[PDB]
Amino acid sequence: GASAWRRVRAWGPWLLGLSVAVRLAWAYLTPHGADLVDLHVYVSGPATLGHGNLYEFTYPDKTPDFPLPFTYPPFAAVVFWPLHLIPFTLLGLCWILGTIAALYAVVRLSQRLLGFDDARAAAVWTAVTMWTEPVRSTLDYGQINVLLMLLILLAVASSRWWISGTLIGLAGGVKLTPLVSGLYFLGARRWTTAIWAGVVFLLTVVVGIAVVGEQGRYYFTDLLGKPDRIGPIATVFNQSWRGGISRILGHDAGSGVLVLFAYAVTAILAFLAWRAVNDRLGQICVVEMFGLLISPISWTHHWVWMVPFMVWLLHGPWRDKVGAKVFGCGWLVLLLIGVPWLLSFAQPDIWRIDRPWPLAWAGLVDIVAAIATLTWMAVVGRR
Repeated sequence: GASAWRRVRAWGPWLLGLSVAVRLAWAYLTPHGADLVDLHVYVSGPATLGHGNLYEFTYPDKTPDFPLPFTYPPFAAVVFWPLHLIPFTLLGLCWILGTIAALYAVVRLSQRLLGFDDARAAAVWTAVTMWTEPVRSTLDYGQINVLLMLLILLAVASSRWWISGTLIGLAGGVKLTPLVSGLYFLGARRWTTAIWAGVVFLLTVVVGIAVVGEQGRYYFTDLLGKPDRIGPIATVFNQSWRGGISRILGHDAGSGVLVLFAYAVTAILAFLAWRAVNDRLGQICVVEMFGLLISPISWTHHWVWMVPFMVWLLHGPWRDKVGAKVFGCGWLVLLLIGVPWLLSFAQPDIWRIDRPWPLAWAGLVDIVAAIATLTWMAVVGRR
């Protein structure tokens, strides 16, 4: 029914408005709705700046069970030192509004990348995907994942080498996970932009050493970005290969042979999927789908890159293939409902790795969905 599709498109602004009102009401009416454990970490990290206790910092106020640390790169603390100058509520409401606006802007950028501009459809997409498990997880925790997605797609949209390079470098300096997006630029043969993005990431490392130095150092040696310190590896929310393999195993294999084989097979699948795509949005979406699978820690709130992927599926060049619609609706039903969020209740505690067949196998849900999408893209491209 394309008529109903047009009717709902016309009802965009007054559906995104409803979604934003509902989200804002929930956050500031329910206890722990505006808890913002990761925004409070970002605010209390730099708040201790200049006192030699920034990475030894722990934040158990909001989750006594698990003390939230400041695992971000020191450049993130440099960037968040201004947040120390803003009252907590004036920053919480600002951050929620910023994440919402970043979601709308990234949807608009995805539409522009696909070759069409549609403010109403962008509002509808923002409202519908606002409640996808990754987006609601980011909003709940205050984690900056929509903002970095916006920065990365802004870099992709801008053909100018310096703009894209600087955006990618700064965004990757704030968090190391989005650095995998740079690989897309390697695939796009944008060698100069990739070089500049790497240079900016190194200059962000230098800034972090300068400002947050003498307290946060050796961030790559003796630490290796160890997944354990960031958080539990086996918890179902950790939807990377490592999380699901640990669930089905009962013990974190980590760099084990069996995890390495999975890493290699997903590497080949993602490379074939990218080889099966030709448009910027699809290429970046495949690259980030692979990044979410290879990173040692990829919580649900990291999987906000799926939203541009669904936009590509339902509007990109493959808006007619039977498989394209099938997998777009599959991703929508999976994320909107959220299997990992539902399964997280079954496990005794976030630190329990042993699982029976149901709670372990169902823990491979998002991994299996991503691998199925990658294999489908590879086979359809090869054919």
